Amino acid sequence: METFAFQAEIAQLMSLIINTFYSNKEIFLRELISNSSDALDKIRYESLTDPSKLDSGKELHINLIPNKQDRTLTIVDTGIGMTKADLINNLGTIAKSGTKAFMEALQAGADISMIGQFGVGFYSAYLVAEKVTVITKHNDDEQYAWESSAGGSFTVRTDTGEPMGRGTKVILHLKEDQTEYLEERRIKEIVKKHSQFIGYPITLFVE
Ligand SMILES: O=C1c2ccccc2C2=C(c3nc4ccncc4[nH]3)CCCN12
Repeated sequence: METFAFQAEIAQLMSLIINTFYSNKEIFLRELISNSSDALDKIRYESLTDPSKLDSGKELHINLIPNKQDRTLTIVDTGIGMTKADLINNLGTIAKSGTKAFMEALQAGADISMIGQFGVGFYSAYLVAEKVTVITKHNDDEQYAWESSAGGSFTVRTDTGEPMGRGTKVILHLKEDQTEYLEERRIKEIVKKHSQFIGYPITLFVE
């Protein structure tokens, strides 16, 4: 396990998301589903030039998996996945520029719900989660686990968990008062409101 320090801008955004009083927390799910949809569009588009890009799995889908025992909500997609370089370097660049633009927009009067317009919607996961684990597999790299409970650091390690084939899993270790996001009726409600036109099958798993 390697440990890395978040740069100042992203660290400030994470504290803002964790600390600001904002009741409309449900938007995290729309953001993660839009991210999944964008990752699936990416592998699908690449597959048009190279069909072998789907040798790692032909199915293009999004699964929403709640687990009341573990208090987790997992968003699984079979999209492009992320390499080690994406996790550590490339997305660090995006977190910095995206946070700076979002922070400026917020000062002007924009809402926390507009986060996805700044390419950092992934960080809305901290509205409901005390810890976020990202398990990912890109065709050109190994399976990795990125993890952060904020506090200024994140970790990256090669993942020894169940082999995924290709894609990303965002595991949300929910805050104690955010367990409504494990309830079937609640997830179904959010998906219908914000994600009804996503061009991939969204399967809401039950327990
Ligand atoms: O989906 C997104 C995403 C979307 C937008 C921005 C960053 C991320 C992002 C990650 C990330 N933020 C970082 C911050 C600093 N240095 C390395 C970093 N890597 C890793 C997990 C997935 N992720």
